[PDB]
Amino acid sequence: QYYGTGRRKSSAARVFIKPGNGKIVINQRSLEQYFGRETARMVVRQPLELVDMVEKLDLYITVKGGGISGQAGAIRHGITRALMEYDESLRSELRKAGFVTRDARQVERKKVGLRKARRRPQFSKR
Amino acid sequence: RWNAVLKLQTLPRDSSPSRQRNRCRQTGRPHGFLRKFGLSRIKVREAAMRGEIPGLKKASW
Amino acid sequence: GQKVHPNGIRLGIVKPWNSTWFANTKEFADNLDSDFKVRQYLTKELAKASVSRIVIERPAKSIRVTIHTARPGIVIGKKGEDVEKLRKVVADIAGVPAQINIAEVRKPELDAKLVADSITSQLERRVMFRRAMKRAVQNAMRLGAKGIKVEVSGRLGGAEIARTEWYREGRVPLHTLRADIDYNTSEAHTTYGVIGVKVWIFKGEI
Amino acid sequence: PRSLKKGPFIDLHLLKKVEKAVESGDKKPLRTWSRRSTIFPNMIGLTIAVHNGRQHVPVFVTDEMVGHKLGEFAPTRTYRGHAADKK
Amino acid sequence: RIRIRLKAFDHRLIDQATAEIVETAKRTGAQVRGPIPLPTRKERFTVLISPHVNKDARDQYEIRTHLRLVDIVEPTEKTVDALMRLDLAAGVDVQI
RNA sequence: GUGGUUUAAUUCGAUGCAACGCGAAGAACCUUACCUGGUCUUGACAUCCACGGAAGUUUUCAGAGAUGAGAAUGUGCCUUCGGGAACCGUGAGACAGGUGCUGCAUGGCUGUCGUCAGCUCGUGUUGUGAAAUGUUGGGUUAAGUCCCGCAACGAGCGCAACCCUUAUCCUUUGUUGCCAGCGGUCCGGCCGGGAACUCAAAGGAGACUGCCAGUGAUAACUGGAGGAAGGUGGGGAUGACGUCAAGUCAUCAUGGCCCUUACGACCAGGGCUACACACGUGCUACAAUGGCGACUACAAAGAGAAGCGACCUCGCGAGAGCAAGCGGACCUCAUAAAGUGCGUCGUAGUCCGGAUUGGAGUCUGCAACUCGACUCCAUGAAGUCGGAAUCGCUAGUAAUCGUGGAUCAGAAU
Repeated sequence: QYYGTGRRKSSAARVFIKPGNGKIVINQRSLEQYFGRETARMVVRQPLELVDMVEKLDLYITVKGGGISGQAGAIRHGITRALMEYDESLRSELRKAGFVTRDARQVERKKVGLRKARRRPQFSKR
Repeated sequence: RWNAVLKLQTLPRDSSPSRQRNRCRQTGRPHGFLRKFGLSRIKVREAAMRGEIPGLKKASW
Repeated sequence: GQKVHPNGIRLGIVKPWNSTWFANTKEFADNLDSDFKVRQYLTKELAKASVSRIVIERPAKSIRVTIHTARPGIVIGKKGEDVEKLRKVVADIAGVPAQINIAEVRKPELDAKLVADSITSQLERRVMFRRAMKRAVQNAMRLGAKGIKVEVSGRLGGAEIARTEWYREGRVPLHTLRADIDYNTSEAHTTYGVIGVKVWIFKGEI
Repeated sequence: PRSLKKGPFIDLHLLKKVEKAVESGDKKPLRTWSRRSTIFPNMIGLTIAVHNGRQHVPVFVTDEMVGHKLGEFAPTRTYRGHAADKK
Repeated sequence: RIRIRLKAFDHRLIDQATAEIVETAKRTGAQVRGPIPLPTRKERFTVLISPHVNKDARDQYEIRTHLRLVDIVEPTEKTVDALMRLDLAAGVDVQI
């Protein structure tokens, strides 16, 4: 068995890799069940595709907080870092994609004097 | 009333000396007073702003 | 157009505060008001002495008050007489038993707060400023330092129209939040009008 | 150009008793001389009698009456209204 | 086995007193589990620097309350005698 | 908010953009500066002198208040040889004050083109000179970006970088976290226990166009690999030589000018919330990712003494009546909203949408008719994406929903 945390926005999804069929359990619920009807649910199992696992590995995820998206990206990183423990050599390839990495873009209150707390109020052509 | 302000009467009625309450000195409000100054909550403020109360100062932040 | 106060922008770095004391929500006011009230007299009664600063520290119910003067001789008075007068008269302001120190300042030329007074003083009288500044800037540069700049707006030379003299030497990076540049500001009363004096003293990078 | 800010004038006498009857509800009609006082909540439901200069008239205080002076509900003069005085 | 938590506002006056309590106990008593920093609860206030205009100012202030552990085990008669007597720190609140 | 109109008068300033919840970051006597009426004084505030009783406290009469009148408890302290410091009151003398005008007299601070961006200097050369050249010409580039030729050669601010928040990782620490791992478990980390993980804090590591292909004199541009992110990865604070003689002398400071029984002071009462019309700026107006009904799972930063207010009871209620606890990283404000699971609906004015209105009623507040919040009870429209026009936005962003805080006794769309 191997463990993989996984961070993103404000969600934490622990990943427990266990050699088996290929089914995963998201909060005592199947993958399709939890992430029911969501084109993004696929990106969650992307890291398992590169190194080609899934059909060889069974996972047990435990996420909490944030939204499905943040969870999807959370489980991802968790699975990626979890694959590292199984075989460090996987890093050389898995890393290439960019799964062994979280992400900022953490929502921030729209700063005043601006609009997106990021974009400043442009000026009408000089 | 000038009658209600019977507190001024040193000698209380049938009740023991404990009958004597307080009564404000400026307005005469028995509701909320301040023993130290003997003035009501509405007088201690008006007297504070005027500065007539020595040593007293408005707390800031 | 202006530039953020140097002393106030580098407070987080190399530039201590004028008063350092623990927190106190309900007493934060009284103390400050007291710290500002004590400066009032320390800014006048201690004029002729080149008052650079007036650090302040407040324990439980006391205060040190360390006034840094160029010539403590006048601050101390004859065989220590003025200091006794101050500590007493100041006590009237706040019943709280206050202390008093007179740490001198080695060569005022390095202290901006003093370089400003030297300029205004000459201006208050009647003398070519370009000379005063050219000299002051030279003094602070002579004694050492790495940079120095002086400025004076108002009606220079009693001219009808207001002007702003410049001149400077060395390096005076105001943008470099680290330079640790000692700033100053000395007013100046005159028959033709008021005039402010600004001098910058850059000493060391760190 | 009315004005009261935060300093309403309520004769300290007609204000202390009106509060005394608050111990347990209200008290029967009372009588006051100084009409300069202003009507307020505590005097709701009670029946204060203002002095018109000759006698005391019962003025049933109401929430809608709050704010106005007792003297406003106590007519000084007396106009018979020489007529069928209807409505 | 006596735990001594030292809390205060000033960071320096703590290191002075804390180190003292240790050194003095390093002789008579054990070597102590060593004085650690521990988490410090902080309170910050964001108020505008300038009084007029400049809403984007608001400098940052903070009143920290540092803590310590020390913890002196295997206490001896003299181990305490070197504590009850010497006590300099004034802004430090001891808790034995 | 303003013009107009009106009124005895409902203060003043601001006014195309750089006026109009703008200064009042909070006007029901105070603040106000307005008005009628009554009334005082060295007096609301500063310094000082002489003087009999003099510090101080508590009451009475009259009154709208103010004010006036009047009555009664009584000194330590610096020294006795004589006195004498202090505060205070009266009489008397010398004197105070002003947001009252002018920021085209000004300092300071700030806004604006601008955070846009270049702006300048030394020397040589050209002109009698004010100045010009230097930054012209050819090819090129996002750019004076860089060469070739070249009266020009170099240099200092601006940009950029330096700081901080949000990510990659690492080191230090952990009563935040978690059977990740084991044990107990009222199975609530709760506990034992341990620091991996999350998180908290500090420091440090990382892109520099270095590598590959194309173009080019070069810079650099374009494509590509590697890479967590790249050509200032995403953002704050910050706004130059100088402009408009920009805003403010009611934040403050300041030159000049202008008032001292009054354009000073106290107090009661009457408002700032007048119209036949005209205008500017805004809010309410009309579902079905939007929302609604139920259920359920996560955050951070702050606040609380008469105040935050658990819980109970009345109300499809606000909030009451009652009332525990904390004084607060141990009680409360709190429910985080959304999400997650389920259901309703698909354009029919149909419990969809909730305006408007009637009745009842609690409360904050000395008051809430004009100015309230909320909601019990009933009514329940405009709509099925709405005339001429017009505004914000590009990835977790738009639109949309809810919460906290600064100002603050208290009305914060």
